Formats: sequence, C-alpha cells, structure tokens
Amino acid sequence: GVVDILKGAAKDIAGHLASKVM
Repeated sequence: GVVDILKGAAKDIAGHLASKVM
C-alpha cells in the first residue's frame, strides 16, 4: 500500500515535534 508509506512519512515528523512539547 503506497498510502501506508505517505501516512508514515508524514506522521514520522509529528513524532519529533511531539518530543519537543514532551
């Protein structure tokens, strides 16, 4: 599934941003 990738690459970023506020 190609979407699965795009869905990860995108959220893969929110992970780092979450660390900043966390």
